[PDB]
Amino acid sequence: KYDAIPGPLGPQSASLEGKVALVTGAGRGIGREMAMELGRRGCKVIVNYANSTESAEEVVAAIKKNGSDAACVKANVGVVEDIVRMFEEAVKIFGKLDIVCSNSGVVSFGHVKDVTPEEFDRVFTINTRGQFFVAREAYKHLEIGGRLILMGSITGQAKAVPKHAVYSGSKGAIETFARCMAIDMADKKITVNVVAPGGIKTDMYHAVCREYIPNGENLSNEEVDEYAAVQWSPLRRVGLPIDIARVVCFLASNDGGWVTGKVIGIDGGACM
Amino acid sequence: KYDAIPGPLGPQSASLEGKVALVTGAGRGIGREMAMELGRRGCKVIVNYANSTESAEEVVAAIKKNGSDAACVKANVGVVEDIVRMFEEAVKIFGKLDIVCSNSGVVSFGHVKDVTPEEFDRVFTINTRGQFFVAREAYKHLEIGGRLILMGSITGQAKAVPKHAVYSGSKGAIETFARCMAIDMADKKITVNVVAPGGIKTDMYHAVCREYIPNGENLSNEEVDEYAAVQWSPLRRVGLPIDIARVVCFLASNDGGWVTGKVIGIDGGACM
Amino acid sequence: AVTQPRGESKYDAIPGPLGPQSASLEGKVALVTGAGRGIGREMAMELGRRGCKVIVNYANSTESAEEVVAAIKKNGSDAACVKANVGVVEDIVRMFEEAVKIFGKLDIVCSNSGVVSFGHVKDVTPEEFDRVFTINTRGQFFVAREAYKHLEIGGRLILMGSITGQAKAVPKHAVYSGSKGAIETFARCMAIDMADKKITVNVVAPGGIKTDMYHAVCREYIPNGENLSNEEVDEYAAVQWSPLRRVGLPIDIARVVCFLASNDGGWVTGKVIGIDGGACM
Amino acid sequence: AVTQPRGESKYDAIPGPLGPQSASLEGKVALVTGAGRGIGREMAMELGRRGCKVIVNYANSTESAEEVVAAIKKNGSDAACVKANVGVVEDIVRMFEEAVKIFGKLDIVCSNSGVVSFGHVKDVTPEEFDRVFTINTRGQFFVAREAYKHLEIGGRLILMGSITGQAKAVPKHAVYSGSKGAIETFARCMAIDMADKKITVNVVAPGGIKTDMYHAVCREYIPNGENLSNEEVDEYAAVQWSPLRRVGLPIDIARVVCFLASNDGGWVTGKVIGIDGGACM
Ligand SMILES: NC(=O)C1=CN([C@@H]2O[C@H](COP(=O)(O)OP(=O)(O)OC[C@H]3O[C@@H](n4cnc5c(N)ncnc54)[C@H](OP(=O)(O)O)[C@@H]3O)[C@@H](O)[C@H]2O)C=CC1
Ligand SMILES: NC(=O)C1=CN([C@@H]2O[C@H](COP(=O)(O)OP(=O)(O)OC[C@H]3O[C@@H](n4cnc5c(N)ncnc54)[C@H](OP(=O)(O)O)[C@@H]3O)[C@@H](O)[C@H]2O)C=CC1
Ligand SMILES: NC(=O)C1=CN([C@@H]2O[C@H](COP(=O)(O)OP(=O)(O)OC[C@H]3O[C@@H](n4cnc5c(N)ncnc54)[C@H](OP(=O)(O)O)[C@@H]3O)[C@@H](O)[C@H]2O)C=CC1
Ligand SMILES: NC(=O)C1=CN([C@@H]2O[C@H](COP(=O)(O)OP(=O)(O)OC[C@H]3O[C@@H](n4cnc5c(N)ncnc54)[C@H](OP(=O)(O)O)[C@@H]3O)[C@@H](O)[C@H]2O)C=CC1
Ligand SMILES: O=C1CCc2cccc3c2N1CC3
Ligand SMILES: O=C1CCc2cccc3c2N1CC3
Ligand SMILES: O=C1CCc2cccc3c2N1CC3
Ligand SMILES: O=C1CCc2cccc3c2N1CC3
Repeated sequence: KYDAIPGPLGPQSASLEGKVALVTGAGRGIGREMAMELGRRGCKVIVNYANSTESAEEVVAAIKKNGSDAACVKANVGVVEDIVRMFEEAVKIFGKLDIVCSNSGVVSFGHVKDVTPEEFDRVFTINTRGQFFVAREAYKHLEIGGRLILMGSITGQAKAVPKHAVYSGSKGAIETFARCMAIDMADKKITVNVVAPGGIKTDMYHAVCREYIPNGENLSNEEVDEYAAVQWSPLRRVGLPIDIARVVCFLASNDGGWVTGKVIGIDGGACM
Repeated sequence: KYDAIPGPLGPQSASLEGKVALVTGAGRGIGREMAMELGRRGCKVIVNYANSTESAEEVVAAIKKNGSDAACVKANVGVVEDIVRMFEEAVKIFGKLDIVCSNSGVVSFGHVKDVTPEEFDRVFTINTRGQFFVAREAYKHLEIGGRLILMGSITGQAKAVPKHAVYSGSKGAIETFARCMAIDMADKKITVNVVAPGGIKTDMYHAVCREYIPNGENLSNEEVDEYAAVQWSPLRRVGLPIDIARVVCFLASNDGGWVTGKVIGIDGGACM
Repeated sequence: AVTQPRGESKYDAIPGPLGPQSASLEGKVALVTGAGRGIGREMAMELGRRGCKVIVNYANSTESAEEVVAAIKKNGSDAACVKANVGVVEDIVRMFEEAVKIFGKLDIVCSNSGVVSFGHVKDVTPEEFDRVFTINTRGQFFVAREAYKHLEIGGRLILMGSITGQAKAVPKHAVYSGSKGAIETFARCMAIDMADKKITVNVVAPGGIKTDMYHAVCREYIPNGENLSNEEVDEYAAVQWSPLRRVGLPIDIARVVCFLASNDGGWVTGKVIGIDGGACM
Repeated sequence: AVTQPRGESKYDAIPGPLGPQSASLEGKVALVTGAGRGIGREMAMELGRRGCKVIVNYANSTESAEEVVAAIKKNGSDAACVKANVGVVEDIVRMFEEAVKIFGKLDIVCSNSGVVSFGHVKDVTPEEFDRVFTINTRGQFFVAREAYKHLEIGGRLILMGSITGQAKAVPKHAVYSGSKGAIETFARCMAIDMADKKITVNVVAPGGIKTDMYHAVCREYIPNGENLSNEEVDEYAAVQWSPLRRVGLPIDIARVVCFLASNDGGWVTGKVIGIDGGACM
């Protein structure tokens, strides 16, 4: 019985046709591209957002235009009650849930000496606690054989980024969550993995990329990209949202069936 | 220029149509399935073998039957001259090389006190040195934007397998090779990664699976599979060659473009 | 080509003494959180035996904390206890202010206080998640913050992680494991910032260690271990979790902490030190 | 429910002495490969200072080896040099037999000998690969094998790795890095086997350390570093590779080796200990 092949042989194993995915914080940035790409691959997508209402509506319309159904659901991951409600709403929209991408997140910088309890809590509540409860509700609502992909960062393991303990720590915790949740969620045949991107061009990158660059405060946007391209990748280019979306789709497919409890680094070979 | 999208948006990014791949030790086991699956996804495949002539010929025929071209080439990876010859022959057969899967390998068990220089050398010459020179020749012959996938094992990082220092060490070195080669080979835009499978049902698994099981010398083949399924995976099943082939195809496609210098564990969440 | 042969420069200066004196903690002052019992208690005891004056922090175990202080004094060192709950930042701030007043300085800070929890991810409540993270992660973070502010230049900060931070086979453990996993990242990041005061920051990651905590939940780490006797539990821990065939003890951890706290640990910073007798979990 | 409260059992026995004596190496015998110079020389020197009688192995540096032996004796401990090339298994076997004849027993073995190499993967020849792997990997493996056979019950085996085993940004370094990365796996796997004689097996992973090797190739780790003066190279190493802002020294590694070799390292086995001042390479 253990000789049975799981899923189809050939390219069909990469297909996401007919699947239903939910992506947190899909109104913009990496989450937006995850939504777009899952859609291009045949998924109906639930676009979650907390603040970016108009942007979320635009993503939903873009997904439909590409040939897949989509809908948006407002929910703040810092509020568990919101997460619970979002999932209940989500399953009524398309009738089921096959894939959940926990992507929502915020960044923070500051020397450990200057960190306040309020800032620590702000970051942990969204990045760690928020992902945990999105994971909890995903387990309850996911189809047998489903998928849960959490959002980490190269910072979980990075050794040279100063004034970054809070954000880095909020992300490192996700790697442990993946290993432990992969055990529990396997009782519904759900795989649990964490993607760990390097710097990726989004609103977050624009806001804080210079903080990762010694003496980079006065660099132009052009110099910033040149630095990210040369310093963080032997491939000599900047990371883009699609670079992450592609890996998420692999994990979400039958091709990622034997990949569970893992951290997948997607940083172009960066050393940080 | 840093805003340019690398490759196609959508499912086409997972396509291997028109690519040419070379797989070492493709006459049987994991290498055979890699060759078969790469062929199913559109690759013309060079089926390398060292001893399994008839099996290699069967794989080539099956690939052609499935709709793709293939050819087998003999080469013992323990002889660098053989590796050099194989790559020269490969490019003559198909004109180019896009993907190289360094798969060939041998297993070994023995308490450290009993390991002989001959056994150590036998294992390292094939598993470590062999992979290193297959990688060197791959770099020389690969198309710009090519792919190199090396074969590691859960043993590179495993913490409870006794009498296994030689084999485990030969595989652990591969993880470092992936990180270092990713830097060098990036000058030709080639990504370099290592897949690390847990136990997979093959001839190798049949020969030594019991060695990974305390007091498993007398277990029936049925009990061995049951042990592997329950002990090594929360998903409760045994790993199969297709589980690995699928991940190799992902890495070999445009979807794996930003994944370089990484170790991808494919063990169903095993703890060993 | 730069042909000049190697030369002794300013970077050739030896940090600290050569020989066994490099392992000495004589004259140092250490603060250990949750030192009234368990691993924290042994850290305090051993640090005391090696010459440190110790600040024994406790949150509830008042009597045990007084016992530890008395034992350290009896052994030949000075000690004092300070009550503070790490789930309250104001308590941590006050603890450190009182601490430096006691002996005049702080050389070593061992962030040890913690709580354990088990539960399938599906059953975890926000209150339980918060209970664990507030003590194990947030608590250690602010103990670290205050430690940085009060520590002598060249000081030492040792955080308490666990084998669970990296463990792959413990079911129903994501909350506790995640709270400890975050500590490994903190060690790497804090080692950078705190180096501006020449302070090293590392995290010790113990496997199972015989304490009140181990007593309470060791069976949770053992498949079908609910009905195992205390003796059977120890035998299991000894054989299953260590090729060395014995159970981990508080002294096993305290010894490594003393190494990191000494001059011998000067070049070890931003690291995770596993102390589990070679366990695979 | 098992209601019997925690009590002492056979597994509660304290391994070794409580207090500072646990760090003592007094009366121990240690063997260090490649101890005529560099890191190996300092391991031998420091081990000697802490009370060990030392077997100083060398392959070529005869005079240097003799100087180390004389210095250890002058410092108060006995020592003797033994010539053996780790690329020849027969030499290794002979070296261990001679070592036990000299001092009667062997408590600690430090596998330190190594060579470095640089080259883009495209240019690496089988001879170069074999040259590096025969000494750094195969050599260390057979030194470990013989060490297991001759070491005292409760002994110590410390292998020499490098930050390169895990490094992510050093170009043209696959061969050397790989030869060192294999050592980390060896530590995990040998810790299991060797535990049958209560021997702990660990690997130390240094960052750049000022020695003849560092002097020879440090510029290779520095982009556009070919024309930097010796002073400039040290300044770069100090600032780029450590938040602590100084260069790593042989004594930095020797101290950690002494800790691992002592009773304090008793519960530390199958581990990789990074000693690089918090470097990111
Ligand atoms: N960009 C980079 O370089 C990297 C990013 N990451 C991680 O990837 C994820 C996305 O990053 P990126 O796209 O750059 O981020 P942006 O800052 O561009 O936006 C991120 C998303 O997080 C959402 N979000 C924030 N708070 C909440 C909340 N309370 N509830 C629900 N959703 C929320 C935002 O939605 P809204 O508009 O509605 O507020 C937005 O959709 C994050 O978790 C980030 O930490 C990891 C590595 C690198
Ligand atoms: N099965 C498992 O559980 C796991 C396997 N792996 C690794 O995956 C790879 C394949 O494993 P698996 O299929 O199980 O192995 P098998 O033993 O079934 O077959 C292995 C392959 O290695 C080839 N090979 C052996 N020696 C040479 C040589 N000198 N030159 C060229 N090719 C050679 C063999 O070809 P030929 O017949 O022609 O000699 C064969 O094709 C190996 O590297 C293995 O270590 C890693 C983790 C787990
Ligand atoms: N035992 C084991 O096997 C392992 C333990 N660890 C970690 O080591 C540390 C100590 O474990 P162990 O000694 O076994 O634990 P115990 O349960 O025996 O007691 C731990 C200590 O934590 C203290 N503490 C708890 N909450 C607080 C608080 N809010 N404020 C201040 N102090 C507090 C307790 O003091 P009080 O009585 O005053 O409340 C007690 O002194 C923990 O962080 C634990 O997670 C890691 C790996 C293994
Ligand atoms: N210096 C650094 O920055 C770092 C060094 N390391 C590792 O630490 C170890 C020592 O480095 P370092 O002291 O700088 O090296 P050096 O080049 O200064 O000398 C190293 C030692 O290796 C010995 N050796 C070389 N070949 C053999 C052989 N075939 N048989 C026996 N002994 C041999 C040499 O002895 P002889 O003179 O007799 O030939 C010498 O004693 C090496 O394994 C190295 O890879 C790791 C990280 C960093
Ligand atoms: O999480 C990371 C990791 C690395 C990195 C480099 C540049 C800019 C940004 C990042 N982020 C968020 C924004
Ligand atoms: O390399 C590994 C890892 C794990 C494992 C489990 C069972 C059988 C076999 C393995 N192998 C080879 C054969
Ligand atoms: O944190 C850990 C890791 C391993 C372990 C094994 C047994 C008992 C206990 C543990 N703990 C806490 C109590
Ligand atoms: O092995 C390593 C790692 C790092 C490093 C930095 C500088 C100089 C040298 C090293 N070596 C050998 C010589």
